[PDB]
Amino acid sequence: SELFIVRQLLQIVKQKTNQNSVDTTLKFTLSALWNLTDESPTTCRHFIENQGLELFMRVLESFPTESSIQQKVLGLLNNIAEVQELHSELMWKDFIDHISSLLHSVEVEVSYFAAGIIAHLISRGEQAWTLSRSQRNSLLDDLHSAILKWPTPECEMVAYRSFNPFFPLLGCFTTPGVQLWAVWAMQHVCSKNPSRYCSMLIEEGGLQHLYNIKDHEHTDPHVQQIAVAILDSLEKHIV
Amino acid sequence: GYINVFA
Repeated sequence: SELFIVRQLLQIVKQKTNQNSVDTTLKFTLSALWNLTDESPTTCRHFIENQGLELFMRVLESFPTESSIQQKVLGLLNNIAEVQELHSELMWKDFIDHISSLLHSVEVEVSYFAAGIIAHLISRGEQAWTLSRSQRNSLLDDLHSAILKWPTPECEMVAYRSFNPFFPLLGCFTTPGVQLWAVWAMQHVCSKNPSRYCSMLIEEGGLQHLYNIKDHEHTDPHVQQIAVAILDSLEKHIV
Repeated sequence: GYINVFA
C-alpha cells in the first residue's frame, strides 16, 4: 500500500514532468517521495524498480532552473545514495555528470544533496565507481571545494531521523570531501536545530566518530575544522 | 533525509 503510494506519487511526477509543469503539486509530490524513502531502503528499491531514477533524471533535466524541484529530487537521490544495494543504480554517467554539475550549484539547498549523493558514491570505494575514474577523482576534489564555498543555509534544508548514514562517511579519510560533506551536514542540522539533533548525535556515537577525526593524525584541515565546530556545540550540549 | 516542510 505504501508502494502504491510511491508508484502513485511517481505517477504524479511523471504527469507533471511530461506536461513540464512546475507547481505546488509536483513540489509536494517530490517532498512526499523524498520523505517516504527516508531511512527506507525498501521504499528506495521501489523508487528504483519503478524507474524513479530515470524519471528523476527527467525531472532534473526538465526543470534545470527550478531549485526547489532540484532540491527535492536530489533529496530523494541522497536517500538512494544511502543504500549500498542501490549503488550500481546511480552508477550512471548522464546522472553523475548532472549531479556533478549541481554540485557547483550556488543554491546550497541543491548542491548539498548533489554533494551528498556524490559523497555517498565516492564513499563506496575505487572499485564501486563503474564510471570514469578521472571524473571520480575530479569529483573527489570538486566535492571538497564545493563545500568550502557553501553559505550557511538561511533555514533548515533537510531533516534527519538519524546520523548513522553520515557515520560511515566520517571514515573516508582518503576522500576528505566525503568526510567534509558529512561533518558540514551535521554542523548544519545541529547548528540550525540543536534542540533536535545535538542529543541524538551523541546518542548514536557521534562524539567518538567526531573525536576520531579531530584527534586523528592525518585529517584534512577543513574536515577537522568542522568536526571541531560540531564538537564545540556537542560538548556545550553535554554541559 | 526528510523534508523540513510538513504535510
